[PDB]
Amino acid sequence: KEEAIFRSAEMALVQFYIPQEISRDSAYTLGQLGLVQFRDLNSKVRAFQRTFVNEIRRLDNVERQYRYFYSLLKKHDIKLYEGDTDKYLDGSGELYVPPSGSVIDDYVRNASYLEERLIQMEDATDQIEVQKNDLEQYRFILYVTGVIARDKVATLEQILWRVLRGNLFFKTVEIEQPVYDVKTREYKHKNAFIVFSHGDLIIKRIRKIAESLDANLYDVDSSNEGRSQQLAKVNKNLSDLYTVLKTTSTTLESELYAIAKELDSWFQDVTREKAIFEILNKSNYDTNRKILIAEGWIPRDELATLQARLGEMIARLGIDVPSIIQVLDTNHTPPTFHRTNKFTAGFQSICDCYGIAQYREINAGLPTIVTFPFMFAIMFGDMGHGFLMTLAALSLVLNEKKINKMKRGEIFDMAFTGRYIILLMGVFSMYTGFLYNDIFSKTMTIFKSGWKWPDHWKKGESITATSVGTYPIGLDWAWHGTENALLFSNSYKMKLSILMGFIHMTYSYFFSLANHLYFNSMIDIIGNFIPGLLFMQGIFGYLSVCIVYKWAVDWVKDGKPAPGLLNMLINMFLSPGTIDDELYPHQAKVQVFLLLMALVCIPWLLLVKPLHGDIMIHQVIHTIEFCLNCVSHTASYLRLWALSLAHAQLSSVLWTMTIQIAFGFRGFVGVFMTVALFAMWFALTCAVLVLMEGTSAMLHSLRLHWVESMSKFFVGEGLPYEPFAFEYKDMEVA
Amino acid sequence: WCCTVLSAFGVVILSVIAHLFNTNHESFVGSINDPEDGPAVAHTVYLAALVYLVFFVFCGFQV
Amino acid sequence: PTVQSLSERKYSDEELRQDISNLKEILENEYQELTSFDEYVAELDSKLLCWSPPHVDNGFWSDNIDEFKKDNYKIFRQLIELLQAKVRNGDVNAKQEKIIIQVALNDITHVVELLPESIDVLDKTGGKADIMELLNHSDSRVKYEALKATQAIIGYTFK
Repeated sequence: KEEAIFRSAEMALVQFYIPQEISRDSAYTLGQLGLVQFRDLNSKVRAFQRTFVNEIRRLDNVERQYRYFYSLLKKHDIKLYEGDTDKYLDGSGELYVPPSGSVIDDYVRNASYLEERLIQMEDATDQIEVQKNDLEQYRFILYVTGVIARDKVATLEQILWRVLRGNLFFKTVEIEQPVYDVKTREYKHKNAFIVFSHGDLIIKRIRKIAESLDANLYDVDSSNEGRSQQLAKVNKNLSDLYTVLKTTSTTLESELYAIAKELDSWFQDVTREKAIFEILNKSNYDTNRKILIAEGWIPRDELATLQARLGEMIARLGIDVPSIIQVLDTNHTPPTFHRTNKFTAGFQSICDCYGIAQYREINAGLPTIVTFPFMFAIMFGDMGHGFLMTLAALSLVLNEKKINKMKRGEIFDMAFTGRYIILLMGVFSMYTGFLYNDIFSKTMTIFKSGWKWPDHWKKGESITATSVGTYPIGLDWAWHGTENALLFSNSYKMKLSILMGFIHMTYSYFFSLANHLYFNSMIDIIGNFIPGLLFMQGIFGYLSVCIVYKWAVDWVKDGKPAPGLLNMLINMFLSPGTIDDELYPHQAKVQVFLLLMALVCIPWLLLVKPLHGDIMIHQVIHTIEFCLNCVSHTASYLRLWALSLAHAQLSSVLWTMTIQIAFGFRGFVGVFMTVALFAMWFALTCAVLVLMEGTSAMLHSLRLHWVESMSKFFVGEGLPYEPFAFEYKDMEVA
Repeated sequence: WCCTVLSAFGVVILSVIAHLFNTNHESFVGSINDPEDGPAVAHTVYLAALVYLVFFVFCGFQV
Repeated sequence: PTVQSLSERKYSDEELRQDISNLKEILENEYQELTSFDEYVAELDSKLLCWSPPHVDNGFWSDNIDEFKKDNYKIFRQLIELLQAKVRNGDVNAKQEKIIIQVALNDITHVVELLPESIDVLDKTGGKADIMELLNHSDSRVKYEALKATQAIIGYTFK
């Protein structure tokens, strides 16, 4: 027996007893299952008192070693080929629950050994740098000698002729290729700094000046035979050092490549072990007694699966030790878990981003999944725009496997998570456009237009059409470019938005009644549900009924003047009625009675709820807030019209610009211009309209949702459930 | 690559416009304010669609 | 290392904890063997070396380096010549002989960093050149040890 999205979500409390020896295996099995949230019974103590604190420190050291390995791989541009293998491990963990293994100490020792080769490679790099410095001396070829980058030879010569004002010869010789510098981290053209002078003090001063001039001096002998012998020795040493450095570099590269073959897998395993240790530390345990005894959170539906998995683990365990769980009662608030299907997880996340629902059974926030696409559509309007964004959502949904494979992205991750919310939004928008006769501000007139202008339209003079019937669906096909069209559409979506909003509010309120009815809360129901229903019905539902009636009665044929809906509301609010016209002779009296009932319902909010108080101030504040919020939100829902008209006018203006750019004179040059004009219109429409208007309108519909719908029934915060499954990230070492 | 979708959408839109102009719907050449040369509108839209299809072919890539 | 890892692991029995402590105490025998520079010198004179903790005596204590310094680097030079002859003997291809050669290469690398006099003696005796030539050993561990020895020799050569 499993429960879906129907009502305040389901959860349960259970205590799992396990043997000490099989603690690691049970933890690995639970993490692979990831269907429990262990209560932090042992976490009441400080972190320094954790049972696996030393193991936690060892895992942290292993993580530091893995981070150093990743740093080395980045420093040598290793491919990290194990990243592909890590995806299979995450898939293996999600599907078949592979055993974690008890070789964690072996991986720890391997990490220490890898750090040993890391230090060896660092020493090899230092030796290579020293040899590169030594190779500079090899440039010496046929008194103080040195080498200096060519950029400072003239300055050095001027300093020498100034400080050593006497005569001192110089033997500048150019270097064929640049040599890398340590601090400068660059290779620059250099020149020889051979200089000869008399006097030991003068030689010391010259050496000091050269050292101040960022020079590296050399002791090459002046004797031709001696210089040749020294050069031969230096060449032999340089050849040996070059061979040694090449071998060391090859060995280091091979070791790094070999490590990269399993570096990601080892890191994922270390992360899993660290998570297991952290869970164990939070889990209750004892030293003398049999370890691994604790409680947690688990759904009722998952009990049988948990028992079967535990039995399988016990069979796989090296010792026949039973492992089961016990269900116990506790007044501490349980968590809440929403059963997320692949195409409703996005809706659930959007709904619960506001907060955490109360506990009960099944799962909650469901109506948002249907309402949000539809309310976004009711303001999105355009059939063509809705179809285009539905096609985009389909393209982003059909490739879910590739989408999961691809990087989440900064913004695309939210979009990818919405690969199914966007599709429903597109379908609803396409339907609304099938009503709103505007593909892109265009009434295709699929059906028969019910309106007809007079028989002979004037040559250049305006006329008023006449109709014999209503349109089968959507706006009447004759309303395209009509002067009246703006006012008629406005008067249309006034009642459209008002009625849709009142329907949404009343349905959410029904949800509210359902949530109250799940609990007992008899006083709560009597003091909150019935009188609020009386308010909103007897005022705003009466207004909606009047809006419907003014459409029901053919005031043109009946001859009775149509009363103003706003006028009727004003008369009801600050008069006993008797408007210039009325829906019905009783409807005036009925409206008066409904207003009287709504007024009388205020003390019901004020005092029926306490029924026993100092806390009644909160109840009074909540009642005032409820009344004001109902009024404000039902007034607000015309903001759906605001967005809808904005979209329609924007589409009309964009098409007007497109037509003016494209049509022109329909010539060959005109066709050339239109070729780019159509693409420019499509780009502008896509970017501005689709990318923005649609995202904004989804935000607007969601905002209306949290403002009104959930504000009607959301009971407040709660405990969010945790799966405690292994992350299987194996990435983002930073 | 990316421009191929744009070219295809433009070709489809221009083809629909040419069909409407040939049919002389209430919109486009139907409006008196708009030029009434419906055949000219259809010809212009058809040639624009041909250009857009050429752009689609040019943007088409195999691998 | 296995005993160290076991001591790192948690003990579920008091008797197990006592046994772990006893094993840790008994592990002092390895330390006692390592400090026996005479034992290490005898093993070097012995035809076989097992890379025991005595093989790290120079790192463990300067006493091994001081002993090897004797007779003007000759204590180390004799072992270096023996290792070079064993390499030239042609039996090093054997796996056990490969392990022995790896131990000898590690000892040579430790000696080279121990004192530049040993490096000078090896260069004079031709052992350093032979080791550099044989640095491309077939065995991966032997190759790494020979590379370390060459780097130690080269590092002192350029210093």
